[PDB]
Amino acid sequence: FNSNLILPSIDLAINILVDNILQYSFYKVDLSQCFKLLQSYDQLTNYQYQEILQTGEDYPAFGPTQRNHMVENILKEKIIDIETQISIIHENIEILLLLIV
Amino acid sequence: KTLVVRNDILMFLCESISTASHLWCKSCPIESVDIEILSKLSNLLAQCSSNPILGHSISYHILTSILILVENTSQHQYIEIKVFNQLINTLSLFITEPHFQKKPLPSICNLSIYLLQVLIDRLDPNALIAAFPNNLLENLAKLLKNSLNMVNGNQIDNITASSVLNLLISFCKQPLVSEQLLDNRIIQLLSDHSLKYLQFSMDPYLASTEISAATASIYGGINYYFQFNQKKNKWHRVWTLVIKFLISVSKPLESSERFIEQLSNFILSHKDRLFYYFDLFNEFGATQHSQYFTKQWFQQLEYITSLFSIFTKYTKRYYLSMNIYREFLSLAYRLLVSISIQCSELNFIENNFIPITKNEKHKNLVQ
Amino acid sequence: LNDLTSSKTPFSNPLEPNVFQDSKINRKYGLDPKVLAKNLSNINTSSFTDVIDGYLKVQFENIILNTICDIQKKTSKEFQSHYEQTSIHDWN
Amino acid sequence: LNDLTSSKTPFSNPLEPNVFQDSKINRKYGLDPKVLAKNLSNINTSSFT
Repeated sequence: FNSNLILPSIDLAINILVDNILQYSFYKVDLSQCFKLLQSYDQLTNYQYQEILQTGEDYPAFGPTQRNHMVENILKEKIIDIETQISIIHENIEILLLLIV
Repeated sequence: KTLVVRNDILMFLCESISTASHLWCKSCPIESVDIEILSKLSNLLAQCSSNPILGHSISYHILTSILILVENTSQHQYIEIKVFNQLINTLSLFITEPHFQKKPLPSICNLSIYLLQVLIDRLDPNALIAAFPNNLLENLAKLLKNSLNMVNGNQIDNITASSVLNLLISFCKQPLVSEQLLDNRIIQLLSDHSLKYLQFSMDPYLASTEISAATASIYGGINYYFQFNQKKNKWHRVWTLVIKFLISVSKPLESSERFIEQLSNFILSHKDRLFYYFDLFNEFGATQHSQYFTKQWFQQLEYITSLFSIFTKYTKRYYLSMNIYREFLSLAYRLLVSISIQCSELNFIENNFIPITKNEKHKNLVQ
Repeated sequence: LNDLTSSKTPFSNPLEPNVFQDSKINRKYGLDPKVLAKNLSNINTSSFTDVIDGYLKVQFENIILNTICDIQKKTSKEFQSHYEQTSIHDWN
Repeated sequence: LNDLTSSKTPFSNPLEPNVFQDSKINRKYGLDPKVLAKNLSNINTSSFT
C-alpha cells in the first residue's frame, strides 16, 4: 500500500479493517442468536422452525421430535461455520493492523 | 497417675462450682465471704498449677469462681495473709510461666491479672510490699513488650496490654513500687518505637477500607473456612492507658530525676504523635466533614495537657534551650485560641457532641 | 437480564456513540447519566450497616465480661478523683 | 476566565457530587447537559475549512 491518505494507497487497508471489524461484530451477535436457538429449540415458534428447516410444502409432514432433531444438528453445523469465520476475520483484523503499522 | 478420664469429670464439676458460685453471689448480699471455700479453691488452683496433665479449662473455672467470691467481699473484709500470699504465688505462675508446644489460653493470664489487680485494690498499702514477688515486674514488662508487638494476634494482645496497663496503674498507688517501675525501665520501654501497636494507634476509630487491606496483607495462607457503626479503635484505648500510666507514676516521683529523664525521653520519641491531638484544631478550620468529637478524645487532651503541665514543673535550663519549649508554647497558644472560639460558641458544644456507644450512654444513665 | 439485553442492543462502535439518538432517548424516557450516576456515586458500601451448651457458654462469658466491665468502672472512678485532687493541690 | 471562575466555585469532591444543586441550577438557567453535549459533539476540527 502506497503512502497516501501505481500500487493502491493505505485507505484500502483501513477500509478493509473497518469492514472486517463490522463483520466480526455481526457474526458475534449472530453466534449469540444461534446459541440462544440451541438453548430453546423445543420452544421455538412454528415460524422459526420454517425459518430454519425451509422444507417447502413438506414442512407440515415432519413430526415434532423429527423437526427438533433436524434443527438441533443444523444449529450445531451453523455454530461451527460461524465460529470458524469469526477466527478467520479476527486474524484479518490482526493482519490489517500489522500491515497499516 | 493413671486415668485421663478424671480430667473432664473434674472439668464438668468446675463448670458446676463456677455456676453455683455466681448464683450465690448474685442472690445473697455477702456481709462475710466463706474463707473455707476460698481456701479449698486456692489449694485446688495451686494443685492445678502444679500438674500440666490437668486441662487449662479447670483452672479457668476455679480462677473465675475465686474472682466472683473476691470482689463480692465487703470493702472492710481484708483477706487472710496466708491465703493471699498463696494466691499471689499461683497468680504470678500464670503470668511468669505461660509456655509449657500448644500456646496457653491467654484468657487465664488476663483473668489472673484482673484477680491480682482486685487483690491490690483491697489491701493494706504497707502489706503489698511484704508479699511482692521480685520477678513479677520484670515478666509483666516482657508480657507488655510481647503484647505491644501483637505476638498472639491483634485482638488477644490488645486485651493483654490493656490488662497489664490497668494492673500497673493500680501499682502506681505505691511509692516504693513506682520507684521499681523506673528501674524495671517501664517508661523507657513505652518510649520504644519498635512496638507494633504504635502503627495501629493514631486514630480513635478504624475505616471500612483498612480492615480488608490490613488482613489480606498478613494472611497469605492457612485455609480455615467459617446509621454507620464505626469500629472504635482498641489500640487507641492502649494509648489512653499509656498516658494515664505516666500521670499516675509522676505523683510519688516529684523528686526523681530518673522520672524527669525517662518522661523527657518519652516526650522526645512520641513528640509529633503528642502534637497531632493539638494541630487537628487547624485542619477542621476549612473543609473536614463534621466528625462527632468524642468525650474520649477530649479526655485524651485532658491527659496530654496534664502531662505537659507536669513536665513544665521540673525542666532545668537545658530543656528550655530546646525548640520543644517554643513548640509547647505554640501548641498552648493554638489550643487556647481554638478553645476561646469554641467557649464563645456554646452552640458548637450543644449540637456536635453526642454520647455514641451503648456503654457511654449507660454511664450517663447510671450517673 | 443485563447480559441478555446487552446481547440484543446493536450498540455502535464505542468510538461512534450516536449522540443524535442518545439525546432523543435521554429526553423521551427522561434517563439522565449526569443525574443517575450522580445519585449512584453517593450510594457506596459505607452507605450500609449491620445492626444446651451454647446458652451455658454465653451466660458464663456474660458473667466474666460484666465482672471485668465493672472492675473497669471501679478503677475508672478511683483514678479520676485522685487525679483532680492532685491537680488542685499543685496550685495550692 | 475558566481558571479564574473554576478557582471560585467550591466544587464538591467528584465522589460526593450534590444531586439536588445542579438539578435546580440546570433547570433554572437552561443548562441541559445532554443538549449542550450534542450541540458540541457535532462540532469538530473537520467542521472548519
